[PDB]
Amino acid sequence: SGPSNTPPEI
Amino acid sequence: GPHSMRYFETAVSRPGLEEPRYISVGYVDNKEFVRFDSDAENPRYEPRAPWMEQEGPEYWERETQKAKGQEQWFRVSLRNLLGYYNQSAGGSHTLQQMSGCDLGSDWRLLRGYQQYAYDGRDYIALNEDLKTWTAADMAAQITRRKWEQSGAAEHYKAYLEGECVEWLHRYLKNGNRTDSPKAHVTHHPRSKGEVTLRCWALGFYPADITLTWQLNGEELTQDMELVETRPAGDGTFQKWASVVVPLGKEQNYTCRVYHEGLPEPLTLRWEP
Amino acid sequence: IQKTPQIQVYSRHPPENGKPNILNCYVTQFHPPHIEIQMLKNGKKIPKVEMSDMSFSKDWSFYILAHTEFTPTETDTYACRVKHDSMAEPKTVYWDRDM
Repeated sequence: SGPSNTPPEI
Repeated sequence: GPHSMRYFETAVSRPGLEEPRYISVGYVDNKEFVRFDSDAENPRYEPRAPWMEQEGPEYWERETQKAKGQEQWFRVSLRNLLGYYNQSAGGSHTLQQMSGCDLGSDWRLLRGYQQYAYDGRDYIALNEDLKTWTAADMAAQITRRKWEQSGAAEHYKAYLEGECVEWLHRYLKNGNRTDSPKAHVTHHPRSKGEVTLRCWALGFYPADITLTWQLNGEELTQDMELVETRPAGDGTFQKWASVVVPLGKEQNYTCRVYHEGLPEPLTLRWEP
Repeated sequence: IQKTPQIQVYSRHPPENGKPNILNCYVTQFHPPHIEIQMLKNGKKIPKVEMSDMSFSKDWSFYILAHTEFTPTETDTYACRVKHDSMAEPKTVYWDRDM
């Protein structure tokens, strides 16, 4: 099960 | 063994009004098991190993929804990166991500990973403590400042210690394996009274392997030629190693193949 | 930023003249991901060449496997030609059945 990136973005 | 899961993600911007292309690939123990590609007909996560075909459509829909989230987060990041490096917008850039966990034989987290690269170069990476970031770069300090202020490390830590680990386990139970190498040596002429001996290992899985040449019990690490392990295309691998020896002295050299599917390492010589 | 492709050309099975087989062109270690790969038989482009999906490695660099059906013979010559932005002009690597 993959990652779900949180804000803040880069 | 040292079990692992990885997700490898890439967004590549394109000139002329196109959305970036986003590809995500999941790996269990270095073998590809899922894949999402935004260029596809109806973009969704698809199974890439047989043992994923048991999952219900809820699994796919959920993963597919995450990917649409990542696609967007990647797209906004790319835009920001362009501004951080003072770059023009005619062009083509990449953002890559590596995420995952390493588990022990006891099913316990050994190490979690969270790394990014911009245009193929290290950008920012979560350290082994899972609380601090190492930024490789002037621009990546900007990013590091934001994520320290927001506590983003906590979010990634929770995913790596929890979900990543639990799902790796679930996938291993779902997937319960080696293929031993078949080895042989070939003989090849050279000039000036010399010969090449080549030790081949073929049809092996997993990819990890060691090949050594011996002269009278002493290892020839020095002048051994070695190719990078290569895929055969059928899910197995290939490798070879070679030494230049004097003509007529071939029987003095022994090849040894070390692979985890083998009862004992293989030991062999040139057999005319 | 540009990283130069490394190429191996080799068959899936041990080659026997006249027995059908698969010929592989394994292209690794490159950046950026856009690449053009051709497989050639006696200097001429081979049609219907299978191309794996794109992947990258732990060092961030991209790799790709191209393959095709082929029947080796004593005198048929095979190669793999790669166009990429890291090289001035295309790189051709010829199949050597001993390697």
